[PDB]
Amino acid sequence: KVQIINKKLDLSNVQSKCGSKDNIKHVPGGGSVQIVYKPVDLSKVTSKCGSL
Amino acid sequence: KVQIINKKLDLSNVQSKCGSKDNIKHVPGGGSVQIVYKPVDLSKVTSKCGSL
Amino acid sequence: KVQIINKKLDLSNVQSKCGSKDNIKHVPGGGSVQIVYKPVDLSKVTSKCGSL
Amino acid sequence: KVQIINKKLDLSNVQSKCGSKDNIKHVPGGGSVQIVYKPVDLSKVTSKCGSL
Amino acid sequence: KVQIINKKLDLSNVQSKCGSKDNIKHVPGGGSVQIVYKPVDLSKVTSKCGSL
Repeated sequence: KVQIINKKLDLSNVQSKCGSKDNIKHVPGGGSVQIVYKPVDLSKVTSKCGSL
Repeated sequence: KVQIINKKLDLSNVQSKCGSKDNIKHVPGGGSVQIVYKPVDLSKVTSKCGSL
Repeated sequence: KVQIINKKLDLSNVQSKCGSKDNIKHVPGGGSVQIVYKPVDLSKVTSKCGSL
Repeated sequence: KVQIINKKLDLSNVQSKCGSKDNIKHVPGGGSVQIVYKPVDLSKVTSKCGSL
Repeated sequence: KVQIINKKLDLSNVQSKCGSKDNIKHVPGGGSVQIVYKPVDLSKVTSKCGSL
């Protein structure tokens, strides 16, 4: 049994990474194999700003 | 049994990554194989702003 | 049994990733195989803004 | 049994990704195979704005 | 049984890395194999700013 329950209060993009099981490489006579899976997050918050 | 329940209050794009099972590579005499799956998130929040 | 229930209050595009089962690669004498599935989210929020 | 029930209040495009079962690749003497399925979301919200 | 429950209050993009199981490399007569999965996070917070 797998469930994803996280209590987070953030003024940005939040992500919950839950895979449980992982991947495996076993390609007979394989030439090139690449597995890239990393959740990417990028944000910013602006509160009370007075340039002039 | 797999369920996705996360309590999050965010002024941005939130994502819940729940796969449970993972993928496997086993292509007989495979040449090139690539698996890329990473939830991408990008946002910004603007609250109370006074340039001039 | 698989269900998707997430309580989230966000002023942006929220996504619930629930696959449960994963994909597998096993193409006999396969040349090129590529699997890309990552929910992409991108938004912004504007509240109370005074340029001039 | 699979059901999709998510309680979300958002001023943007929200999507519930529920596949349960995944796809598999097994094309005899396959040349090129590509599977891309990632729900794409993109929006913005404007509340109380005073340029001048 | 694997679950992800973290109580964090942050004005930036927070991520919970929960894989449980890891990946393995075993490609018969494999040429080149690369696995890169590191959640990347990058943000900034602006509160009370007076340039002039």
